[PDB]
Amino acid sequence: ALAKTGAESISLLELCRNTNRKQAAAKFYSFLVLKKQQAIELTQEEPYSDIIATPGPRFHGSLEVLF
Amino acid sequence: GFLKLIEIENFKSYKGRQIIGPFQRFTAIIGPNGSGKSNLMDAISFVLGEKTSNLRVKTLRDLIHGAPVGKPAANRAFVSMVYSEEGAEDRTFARVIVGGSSEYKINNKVVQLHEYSEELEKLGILIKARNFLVFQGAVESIAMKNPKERTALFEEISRSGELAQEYDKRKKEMGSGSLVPRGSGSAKQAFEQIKKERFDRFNACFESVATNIDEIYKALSRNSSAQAFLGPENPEEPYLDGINYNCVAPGKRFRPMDNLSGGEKTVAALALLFAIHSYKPAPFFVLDQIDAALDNTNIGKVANYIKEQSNFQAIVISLKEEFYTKAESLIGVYPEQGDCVISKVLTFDLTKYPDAN
Ligand SMILES: Nc1ncnc2c1ncn2[C@@H]1O[C@H](COP(=O)(O)OP(=O)(O)O)[C@@H](O)[C@H]1O
Repeated sequence: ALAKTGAESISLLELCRNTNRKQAAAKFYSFLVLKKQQAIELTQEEPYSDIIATPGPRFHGSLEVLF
Repeated sequence: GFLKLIEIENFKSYKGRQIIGPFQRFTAIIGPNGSGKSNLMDAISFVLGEKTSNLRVKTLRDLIHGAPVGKPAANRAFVSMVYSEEGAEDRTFARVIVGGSSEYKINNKVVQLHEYSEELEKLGILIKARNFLVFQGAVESIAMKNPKERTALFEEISRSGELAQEYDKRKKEMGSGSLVPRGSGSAKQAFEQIKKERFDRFNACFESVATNIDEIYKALSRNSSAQAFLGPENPEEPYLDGINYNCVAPGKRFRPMDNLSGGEKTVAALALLFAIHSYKPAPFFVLDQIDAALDNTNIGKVANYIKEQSNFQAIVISLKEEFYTKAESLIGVYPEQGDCVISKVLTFDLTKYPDAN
């Protein structure tokens, strides 16, 4: 459990590479839910730019699944 | 034309200044419960002239972010719509809360509400008929409305209702209200003339909508066995009584209308909405959770109708991935923590991904 390290940020557009529309939409919606739960912070530089997640102020489990 | 984007500043949960969009021809607004989707619907209504009483507040200043907890974030707020048209410069319509009252602006020039409404009407946006906006929990009521209330909608859109007061006056002057009405001469002719004027105005709109609705209800149903009928209870004076609306669902036997499912009522309501558009086109529709009662088959048929038409733009709020994954882009609403809940948005382009496997 300790060896499941992660990154400083997650790119939504990178996560959605080689996904279909329904899968990509579900990942986008998951970012909204994680933000509501304060599990992540979100930044988007411009409309329709990449959306970048960084760790939020609340812990969250199963983040290796969600990413 | 079309709604290019909305700009919102300190309106309900939308703290700060935020760009909503830009919109594509078919855009869906999505997000978890409590994020601010209903406040965004209110912002659209607000910039399109909605009266304060229909915006879930007692007074206008309560629309400023933070007001419902006694911590208003500013002494002003606004919502602005950027309206675009091929061959024309963008036109910005804004409603600003200043001094506890509304100030209306077109391209940053202050106008009175009368002129604001008149300019919106030239674009196909009718701030009284409001035939371009369907609220959450309301789509079924369009199909099951009282026939007399359907007539009122047609009198507003057709402007026949502007003649109703004079019609009533001349009808009484002719003898209506007496035990034996004795119409003759000038008074009877004056009534017959206003009756004809009201009939002609009403029918110019109604006959167009009634003759186009069947093809649209079929095209929504994507099936030639579906049928839709609009008819006046009073053929001689259609504006005087109700407008009947009956349908035969596709591949089904006839049922009254009230025995239909929520989904079937929804499709019938959309056919009427789009049949009105065929007579007086609106630039965009804002549809709030119209898919609530639709099964997956009807969700696909409705989305395909929008996409094979998006002569209008569609902005939908949806909780159902089966519907929102058919849009070109998503506007995602999320909450930020604070004294009041703050809403912010993200934008995501679905057209970059194959809708397949
Ligand atoms: N003027 C306001 N200032 C701050 N927050 C507001 C204001 N008006 C409404 N809200 C907040 O917006 C929240 C509701 O957002 P809502 O649009 O109903 O979520 P959703 O429709 O996505 O489920 C409430 O917590 C409510 O207090």
